[PDB]
Amino acid sequence: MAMETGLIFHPYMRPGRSARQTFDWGIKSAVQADSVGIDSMMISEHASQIWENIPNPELLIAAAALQTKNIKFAPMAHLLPHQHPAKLATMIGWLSQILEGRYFLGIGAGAYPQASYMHGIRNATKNLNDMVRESLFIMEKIWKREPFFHEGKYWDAGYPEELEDEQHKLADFSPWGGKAPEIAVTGFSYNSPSMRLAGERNFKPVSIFSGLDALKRHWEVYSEAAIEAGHTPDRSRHAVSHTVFCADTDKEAKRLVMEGPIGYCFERYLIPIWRRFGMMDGYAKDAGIDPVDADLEFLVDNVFLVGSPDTVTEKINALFEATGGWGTLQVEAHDYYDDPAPWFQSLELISKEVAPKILLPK
Amino acid sequence: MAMETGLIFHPYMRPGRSARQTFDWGIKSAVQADSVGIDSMMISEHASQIWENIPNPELLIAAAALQTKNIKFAPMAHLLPHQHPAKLATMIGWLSQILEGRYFLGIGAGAYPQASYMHGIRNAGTKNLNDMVRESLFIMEKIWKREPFFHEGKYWDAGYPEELEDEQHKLADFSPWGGKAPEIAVTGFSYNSPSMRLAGERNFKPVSIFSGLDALKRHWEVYSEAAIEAGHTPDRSRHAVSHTVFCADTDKEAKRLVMEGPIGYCFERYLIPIWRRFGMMDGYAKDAGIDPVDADLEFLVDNVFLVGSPDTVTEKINALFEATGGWGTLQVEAHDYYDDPAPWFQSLELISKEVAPKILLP
Ligand SMILES: Cc1cc2nc3c(=O)[nH]c(=O)nc-3n(C[C@H](O)[C@H](O)[C@H](O)COP(=O)(O)O)c2cc1C
Ligand SMILES: Cc1cc2nc3c(=O)[nH]c(=O)nc-3n(C[C@H](O)[C@H](O)[C@H](O)COP(=O)(O)O)c2cc1C
Repeated sequence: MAMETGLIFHPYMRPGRSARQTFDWGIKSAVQADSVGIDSMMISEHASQIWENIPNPELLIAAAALQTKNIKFAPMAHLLPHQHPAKLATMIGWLSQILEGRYFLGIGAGAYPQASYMHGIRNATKNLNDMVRESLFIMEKIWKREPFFHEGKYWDAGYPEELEDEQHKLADFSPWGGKAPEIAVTGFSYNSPSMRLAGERNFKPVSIFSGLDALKRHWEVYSEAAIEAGHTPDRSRHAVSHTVFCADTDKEAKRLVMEGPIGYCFERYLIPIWRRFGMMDGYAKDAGIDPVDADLEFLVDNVFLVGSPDTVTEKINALFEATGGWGTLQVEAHDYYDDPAPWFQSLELISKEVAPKILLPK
Repeated sequence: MAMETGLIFHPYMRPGRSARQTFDWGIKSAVQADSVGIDSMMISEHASQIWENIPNPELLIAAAALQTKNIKFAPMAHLLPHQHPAKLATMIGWLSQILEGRYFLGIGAGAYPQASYMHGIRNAGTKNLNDMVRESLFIMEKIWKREPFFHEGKYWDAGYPEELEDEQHKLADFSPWGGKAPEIAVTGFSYNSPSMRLAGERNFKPVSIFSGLDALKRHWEVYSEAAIEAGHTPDRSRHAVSHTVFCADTDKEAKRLVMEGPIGYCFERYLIPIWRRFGMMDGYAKDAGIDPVDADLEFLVDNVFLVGSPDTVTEKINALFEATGGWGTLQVEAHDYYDDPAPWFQSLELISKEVAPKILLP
């Protein structure tokens, strides 16, 4: 029935944050989210960025695994071109086992050429999408634990035969229940190749909210690819990422956003980038304004899901009418490490008072 | 000063233990060792083994990081041929940062062909594992330095990018704590150890598995000669030596707890048949004047293992020190006491607080 609440931890940590502080904020976020019934926590991967400063989401997932009871974790995404697929497959399976299946897997190519370069991919010639395909092909076969060898374009890998007593046969690091984890992919462009791939393979679709047109287009491409490949598209699997903040009143919610960590990140970091690459055009069209006038207050008033629980509940209901809805509201985590209380109260309000009222039509 | 106490967590988990139980035991082990002043915890890496069932020691280190105050962690060892070196270098630096330098790095080739095969290396003991170790380390040290390069190697492509042409837009810094390579360790097992020679040449930390008096002395001979020849001053206090060690109130109950507990079980079921098949108890047999064919559990408990009361163990260590010159860290092998850890925890407290402080290094 009800739309779930999720957390996406990019993260967006203020420049100057230490690794220990970031890791601490991640574990506290996992524990708090689990405590208020948030369904899932996605954790991103970057080796070359300042704000998005987690190069190994699996370390955080592992650190929070036995400190949580119900929440599911997902790297979003492991960048398949950057790792040996056998090493990655084994880790994925083992971590899935540790979590007793409270796990799913995000895969991706990587959008940052500086980081592609570090991992030996120049002019991001090798093809990152082909690397993704070959890695996944390999990992799926390692999880099956049937012998094979593969001399690939990008990697060599295999699964060995047993040597000629339980203690002497091969380890079993297949994911929980002995099968592949549920796999997810994120889409950003309007006509998303990733959405197409996901429908084709029956993967979990993940969108970053960039306007009504793009959201509709993502589900259009995904469902048609799915039905064509013989799958039944399920809206409840669709996760959509939003900037969301809740407080007792609209006035306090807007103020806390405008004056705190969220407004600070947008003003200092995200807006200049989004403006330079015209990424607020979908927002501008939706609201009828000119992209040149897309500022923090415009976003807070027309884009972000900000207000009292009632105001936020209404805004989500509106989007649902316009789009058809989605399965998980994936709340973007911001740097409240120094001021946890209003952020935790906000998440608690979303998970317990907002999301349960939002019902899926499909 | 005093000889330090260390823990080595291979692990040796009874066949049938789940990934969750293994992970839980590792974290509980790290916390308890920290609480009784154990200096370091080494965690091994295997993808194909049953008893030694941790394919990603860094996950356990990360999970124990914020739960401990003083203990230092090391993967022992990361198998360099199995990972992209840029991905591995980045993880090592970030984890070193999270731990605020309570970290050091074991590297190795890998001694299990079934696991080598998984990672694309056929006919392991064609690609050369030691050459793979060299190229990986060459790359990782340059990534930690954060100076631009690109390397087109025999086994990997990797590099470090130039900054693009505001702090928030500069490259991330995932260099290890203090901006320098971590201290690097290698383990030796064979009599005339190439690993001991390499460690000497490069001023790495030597780690030996105790296999008899002659090998222990040969290890230090090979290491020191390589060290002096390369122009370093060999330091015995950096030498770590792994022993099977159990302490109790009296010699009688210490022996009984070993014979009748997890340690005796692992040795009887798993280790002894292997060691006997590959003549690995010949050094022990030579030492005690018996024939290898007569090496069984009780022989090991009586003449090899460091077992008894605090005084008996202290005297046994002194005899070894007089015979070999000694070592800096007594690396205690962790066994599967997850079901009933009280006598194991007490033993570790006795070793760390009552035994080791009395052993000084000449
Ligand atoms: C604001 C923003 C956030 C993003 N977050 C993620 C993320 O969390 N995980 C991820 O794998 N990719 C992320 N991306 C990159 C896109 O998901 C990537 O381009 C996509 O996988 C490929 O898009 P397409 O196939 O729709 O062209 C993000 C991009 C933007 C602009
Ligand atoms: C009982 C036993 C325990 C071992 N434990 C470890 C270990 O904890 N870490 C490791 O890197 N290698 C371990 N090894 C493998 C040896 O370290 C390996 O032979 C060595 O790295 C290469 O030795 P050499 O260069 O002297 O031939 C172990 C081997 C045996 C037989």
